Amino acid sequence: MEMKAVCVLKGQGPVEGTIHFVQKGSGPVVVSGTITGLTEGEHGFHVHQFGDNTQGCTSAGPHFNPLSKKHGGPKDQERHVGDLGNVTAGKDGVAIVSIEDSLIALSGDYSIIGRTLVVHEKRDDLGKGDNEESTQTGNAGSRLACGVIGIAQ
Amino acid sequence: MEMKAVCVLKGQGPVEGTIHFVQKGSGPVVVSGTITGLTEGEHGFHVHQFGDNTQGCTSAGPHFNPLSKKHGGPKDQERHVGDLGNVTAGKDGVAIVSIEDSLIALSGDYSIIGRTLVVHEKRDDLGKGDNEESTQTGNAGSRLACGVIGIAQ
Ligand SMILES: [Cu+2]
Ligand SMILES: [Cu+2]
Ligand SMILES: [Zn+2]
Ligand SMILES: [Zn+2]
Repeated sequence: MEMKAVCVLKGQGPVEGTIHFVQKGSGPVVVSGTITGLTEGEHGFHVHQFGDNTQGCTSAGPHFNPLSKKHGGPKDQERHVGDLGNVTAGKDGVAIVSIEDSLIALSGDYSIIGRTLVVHEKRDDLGKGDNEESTQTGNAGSRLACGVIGIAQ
Repeated sequence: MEMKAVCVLKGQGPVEGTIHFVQKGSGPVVVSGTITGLTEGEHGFHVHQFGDNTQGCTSAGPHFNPLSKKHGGPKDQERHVGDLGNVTAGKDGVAIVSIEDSLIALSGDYSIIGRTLVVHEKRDDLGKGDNEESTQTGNAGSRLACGVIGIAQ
């Protein structure tokens, strides 16, 4: 039943974070954590495909997308498995991460264990933007920090 | 059906390396790559239980051990799943890693995805040392470098 994971976000910039995941059986994945050093406002937050850090955050590849879907927010039927939407930083440069997601898992085909969590320079437009980029990355821009999602005690 | 993984080993010291894993179906896992900055001689080399980098290599926990066995060498029946024995650095402090193992996996219960690869200060005595510590860690001593094992393209 009860699975736990951890991710240590690190980057070249001053963005740092610790994210925790817990899933009780078939229950949803509850994500809890903080990110620091952010500019005030919304920042895209996704699970990328590869847990590969040979090229900082570049080697993480694209949004985890085992179904061949277009980019969305967490609530839209049309979304990447990895689409966790946005986290909001305050004027202190800190976001509280508090997400409940049924599509991600810590086991089975949708498991995010050994994939890369990424927080982005800019707001994820949740795939509602006009241009092509919205259907792909939600125009969240740069990868500020990432880590491999690890199994936790 | 082919699965690939990668681990970037990082420490507080001169030891670093990139390790590659490949598993064809339920076959052996082939481990390759290079570690630099090591003292000449044999170094303990294991998969530890947790992919938790919240306290450097310490939060990785003990050897991966889902069958609840004592420590051994990779050829021993009595071994932890994570027991990959020793890598050997030459005069120049380079270890060429070339291992095939039948207990670790890149999927299912023996999966090392989201766990931590550790290279040690000292030789692993392969559980033959005749103190309790041999039966836990092989007297491999401190953790020179580690990384979370991530899904790779
Ligand atoms: Cu992203
Ligand atoms: Cu070890
Ligand atoms: Zn997406
Ligand atoms: Zn062991």
